[PDB]
Amino acid sequence: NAMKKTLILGATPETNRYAYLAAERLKSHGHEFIPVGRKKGEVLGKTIINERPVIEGVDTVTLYINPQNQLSEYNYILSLKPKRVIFNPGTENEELEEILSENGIEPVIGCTLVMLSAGTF
Repeated sequence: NAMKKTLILGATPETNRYAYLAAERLKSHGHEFIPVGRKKGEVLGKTIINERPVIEGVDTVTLYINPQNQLSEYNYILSLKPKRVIFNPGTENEELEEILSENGIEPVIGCTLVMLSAGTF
């Protein structure tokens, strides 16, 4: 499948964390990744964006923040108007899924890593 501009929400420099693993797989697959979150640092050469700039052309938001922490991000996710939002394990949030799909954004429950391997990313 095609290259997709992918924003990682919950990006972290900690190499054992799934948001880091995702950046590595996205990158090695050739997707442009954009690291956004509250943690300070750099992920594979990119400063993690600690503000919330409205970046144009995001295809996929891939979520690595827990449902409690998502509350403060709903309107930001909406303002990005992505084609798809991925709920990785432990981020599932039925309210946010409905709000997305209501607004014509496809919620997808799966693991970004599995999806890249399976060919369904």
